Amino acid sequence: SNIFEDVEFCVMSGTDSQPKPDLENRIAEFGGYIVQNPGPDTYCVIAGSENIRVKNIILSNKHDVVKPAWLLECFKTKSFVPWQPRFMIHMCPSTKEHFAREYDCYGDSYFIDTDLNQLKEVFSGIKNSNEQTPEEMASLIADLEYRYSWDCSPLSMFRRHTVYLDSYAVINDLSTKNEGTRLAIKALELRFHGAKVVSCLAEGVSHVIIGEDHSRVADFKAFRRTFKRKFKILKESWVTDSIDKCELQEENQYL
Amino acid sequence: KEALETDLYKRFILVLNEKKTKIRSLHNKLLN
Amino acid sequence: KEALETDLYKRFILVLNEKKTKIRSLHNKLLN
Amino acid sequence: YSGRDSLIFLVDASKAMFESQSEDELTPFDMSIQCIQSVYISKIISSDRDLLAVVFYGTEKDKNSVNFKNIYVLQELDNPGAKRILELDQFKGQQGQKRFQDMMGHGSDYSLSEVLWVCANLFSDVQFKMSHKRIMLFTNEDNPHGNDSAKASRARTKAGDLRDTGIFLDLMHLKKPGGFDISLFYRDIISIAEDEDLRVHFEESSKLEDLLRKVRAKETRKRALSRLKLKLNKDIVISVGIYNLVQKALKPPPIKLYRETNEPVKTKTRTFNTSTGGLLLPSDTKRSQIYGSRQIILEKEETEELKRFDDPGLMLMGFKPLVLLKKHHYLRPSLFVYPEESLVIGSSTLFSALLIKCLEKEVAALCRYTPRRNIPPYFVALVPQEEELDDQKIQVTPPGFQLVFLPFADDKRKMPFTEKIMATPEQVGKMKAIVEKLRFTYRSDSFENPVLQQHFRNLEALALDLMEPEQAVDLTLPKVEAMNKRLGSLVDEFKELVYPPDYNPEG
Amino acid sequence: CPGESLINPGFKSKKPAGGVDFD
DNA sequence: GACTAGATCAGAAGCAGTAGAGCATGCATAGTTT
Repeated sequence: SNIFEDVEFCVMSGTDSQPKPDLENRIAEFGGYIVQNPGPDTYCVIAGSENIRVKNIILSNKHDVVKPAWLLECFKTKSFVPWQPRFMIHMCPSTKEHFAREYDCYGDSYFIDTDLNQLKEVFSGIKNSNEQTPEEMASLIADLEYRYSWDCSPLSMFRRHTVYLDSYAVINDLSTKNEGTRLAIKALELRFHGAKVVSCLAEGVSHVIIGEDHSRVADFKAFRRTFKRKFKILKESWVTDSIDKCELQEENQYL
Repeated sequence: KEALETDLYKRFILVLNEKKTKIRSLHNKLLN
Repeated sequence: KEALETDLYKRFILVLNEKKTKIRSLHNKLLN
Repeated sequence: YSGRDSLIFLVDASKAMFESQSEDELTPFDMSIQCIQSVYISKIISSDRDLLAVVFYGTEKDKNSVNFKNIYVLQELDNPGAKRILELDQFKGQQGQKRFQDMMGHGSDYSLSEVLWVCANLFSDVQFKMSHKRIMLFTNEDNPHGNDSAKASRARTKAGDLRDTGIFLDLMHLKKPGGFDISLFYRDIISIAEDEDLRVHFEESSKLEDLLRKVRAKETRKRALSRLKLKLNKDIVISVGIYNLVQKALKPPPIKLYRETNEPVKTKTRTFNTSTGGLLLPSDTKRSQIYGSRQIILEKEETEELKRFDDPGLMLMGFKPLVLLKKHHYLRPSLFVYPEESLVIGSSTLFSALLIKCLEKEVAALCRYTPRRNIPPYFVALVPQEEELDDQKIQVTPPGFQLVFLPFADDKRKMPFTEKIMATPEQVGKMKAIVEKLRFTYRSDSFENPVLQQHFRNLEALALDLMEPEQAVDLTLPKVEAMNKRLGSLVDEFKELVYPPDYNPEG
Repeated sequence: CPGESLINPGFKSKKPAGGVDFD
């Protein structure tokens, strides 16, 4: 049971459920040289904690740091498992060049498929960035949804249907908010379901929803005449039926 | 809401795998 | 829900852009 | 003061010590642990040869030679090290408190007599000479035994016996919900009951602030570099001792270790013949020096004998007015000369008379100084130094002589000739205003060596595996912002009055 | 003997270095 | 007598401080070659 053959390892792990002595004894009984400090001959240093020594090693680009999990997996399978950015904390320039070929800059590969857990691991490394703006992200999402026959999602079923609600007594006035009970929550649900709700009636509006107040129908019918594109007036049964059936209903039956 | 995230993950997986398969095919062609 | 969806889609677009860059580089190399 | 200082940290493990009055506050137990850790680090940096111990009382388990109940001696008297600090670190937090409770326990009874007996037994075990014996009591219970009076009497008797033995007792009383009162029980146990330490204290003791103040500077006990003879003439001789009140501080010498197992290695130097390969001791080889296109060969013994002038000691030559001495003739750090009556009886009287008369007449004793054998003599001046005390009568300047070295003709270097340009009175006045604006009071201990402090911090971080080293604030860096704010416009006026319009000092 | 260093018996306590403090 | 255990002296080890030499590093200064 000697998988290893004349290989030098340095261990500096601190706070861990598998302290240093057990790993050192295991390495010794696995035919593996153990050293207390790194050197030109050692080909890996293991440390499960971000102490000062690992930071110093990181700042000196001459060695590779590997998490303890790599050696545990090696023990489990009784075979030499190839390294991976998953089992790594830092890479020397040679390992950076090697992994830059078949492993992308993040922790993903383009030669082997991936599963849910692997993709979650890749996403964990990625950090939030704010180089985007709402409208452009929405447009890019729409293009992505259109590209790969990707319009079949139930929660993105209103991506391309912007809806304007008649919850304001005076159009284009934010100070005339009403106290609609059903209308307000219905608009909130529409927004939550992927639809786009705009408080200001602009040229980008596509659909219009009017509650049980029919007095405003004439105003909307007059406004749509000047608009280059005419929107459609629909009743509340349309949205409820669409949500219940999980699929869009024809507006002809609800115009 | 809970099922949304798993749907999105399974959704991204297939397209990423398709792109990786395209990379594999291109590398196989380049093997010549 | 909106925050989760936007975050996931941003991560996915970044990863897909990296994959497409790799595909383009491989195609350019194969052109030789 | 000869020997080592031994200290024992008695920490109460009662329930009342683990309760925090406020959510955002440190429990007494955590404060005691922090104080112990700080003292450990300070001892490691300053006096690594001292002995420390840590003992707990009021616990469920026990560990002692006498096998008493509810007394767990966590660490016996031993030199401090990183291992003990790391061991104590596992009780710092709340999880540390749970670990401590699981390991030993809390809420049990106890007797102070047994605690003092265990402390005395620990003191007796040490084989080295102990100049100081000290115990510190970290507790917040002014009435440890209120129900029983026999236990209190036994504790009082044991404390008295320990005091007679020569063991100092200190009480680092901690915060109490009601208020600590020393007058109840601890007036007798404590070695010294200060007059001010009789009121009810509503806050932790002020000594904890001193304990938490880390000292990272080495402490050296008094020692005499040499014990020489002052010879007024061939037949009048007195015995004096030389000390170095100022000495440069250097980093501890590095040690060579083996890479594989960190095992210390030994370094050996040898000299061998090129044409024969044999090993030559440092007596076969000769010495050479090429002067006048010729080679001069001298043996090692002769080379050493070249430096023999006179026997070690100080030889009197005369007395010189202090005015002739020059401040800019500094050559070497000065030394301190004090009487030494052990070698010669009557030295103190003559030394005192000489000091008094030198102070009266404002003169310095010119002498020829030879520290060790086979060392060329030097010319030194002994300047009288009177005894100066501060407000609290603590001596700040001891009485004796200040030995200052005097340069030879070879120690001076010629200077390039430079024409003298005198500034006008207005420029001198503006510079006087600037100087007055930038005035401050100077003290000899107002600065610290950044290199040594950073080295100590890095060493501690490496030993204790801390996340990041502690950064030391440098007090020697000029305060540019404060100086700019204070000076105001004076700099511009001075520059306009002293520099042409186009000068560009930087270029 | 006020001012004695608790940590190191027999040595006078040293106040923390204050650097430069303008009047 | 013998053993065991206390107390006394003298030499060796540790440590501090000094001096000498070498190395390396950096920088400046002046002479020689093209």
